[PDB]
Amino acid sequence: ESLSEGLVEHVNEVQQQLMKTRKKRPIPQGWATADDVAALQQVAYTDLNVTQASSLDLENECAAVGGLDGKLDIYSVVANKVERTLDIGEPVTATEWTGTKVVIGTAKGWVKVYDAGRESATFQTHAGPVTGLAVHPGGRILASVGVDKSFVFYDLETGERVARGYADAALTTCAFHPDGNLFAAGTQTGHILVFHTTTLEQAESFPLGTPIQALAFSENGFWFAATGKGTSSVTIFDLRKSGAAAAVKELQTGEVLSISWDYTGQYLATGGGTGVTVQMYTKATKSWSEPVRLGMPVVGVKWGGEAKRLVVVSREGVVSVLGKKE
Repeated sequence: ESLSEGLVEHVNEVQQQLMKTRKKRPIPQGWATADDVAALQQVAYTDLNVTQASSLDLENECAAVGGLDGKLDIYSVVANKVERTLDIGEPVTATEWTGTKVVIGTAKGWVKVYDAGRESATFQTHAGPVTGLAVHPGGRILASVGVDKSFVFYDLETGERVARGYADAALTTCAFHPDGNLFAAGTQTGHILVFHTTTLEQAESFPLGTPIQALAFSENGFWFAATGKGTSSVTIFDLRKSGAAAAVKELQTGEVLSISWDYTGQYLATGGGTGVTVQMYTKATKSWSEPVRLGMPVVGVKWGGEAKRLVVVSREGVVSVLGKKE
């Protein structure tokens, strides 16, 4: 399916505005310093209601955690409280915030949006599991990908599916470019496919070689990070290059199930079965380092405000906040 002229214009206007915004101030005032990040340690933790946690998203210090047990928990970082449990009744395979609402994907091919505990929109759009979700930075378009090799776009303003594209392989994860006019989907066969958002046409493919487990763009607009199942590293790809030559950096991370690249593009957080890391890119010296390495096994990580907190969750449903102690 194809995008309406009005949605195309929206994507192109959002692209223009987000390009301007990040270039005016790449580093917001008050952001976490390198020493702040290096000093990160656990300052709080609590047991969620969910177990078999699969996915985490964070917005304004509010965490949403979906589980393969068919539950979705909402957790307040600042109140240190589980605020709500939603009984989905299907294993939750992906979780994302859309403004004040939470979107989930399920093992049964459903994408569902919730407004404070109530369904507000549902779509049965995939055959078998939804494997990933991505929220377009304009706040209107939602994307889902599935093992059924398709990716679907939705218009949250109208509550309708608006487009569907197909890949040559089962899809495992996805992400929008920070400016929104590119959409990336990882494949089970080990490639990252990049599509133009308005046309859903594939523009290029990047090789990794293992099923894509996590994917994140940098706010610098030309890098993205990807990691493959069974590997212990993260690869940085340069969108301005092609093929195997586009892999410009390999970072030794251990197993990475989840990546969070902060707004400034300086701090690439990872989490997996052997712990949490932060890989830091220092632009002034064009060099990478690892200020953070902790042992706690996790399945999701997300930067909090100003990258001064990192929120992480284990498969058993323990949410932990890493931050400045005292």
